[PDB]
Amino acid sequence: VCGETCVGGTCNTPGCTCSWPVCT
Repeated sequence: VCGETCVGGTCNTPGCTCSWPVCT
C-alpha cells in the first residue's frame, strides 16, 4: 500500500510497518 520496500529493515512511510521487502 505504501509502495515502499524495507529490504534494509527501514521504512520512510510513517503509517507503514514492515514485513521485509515491503512496507505494510
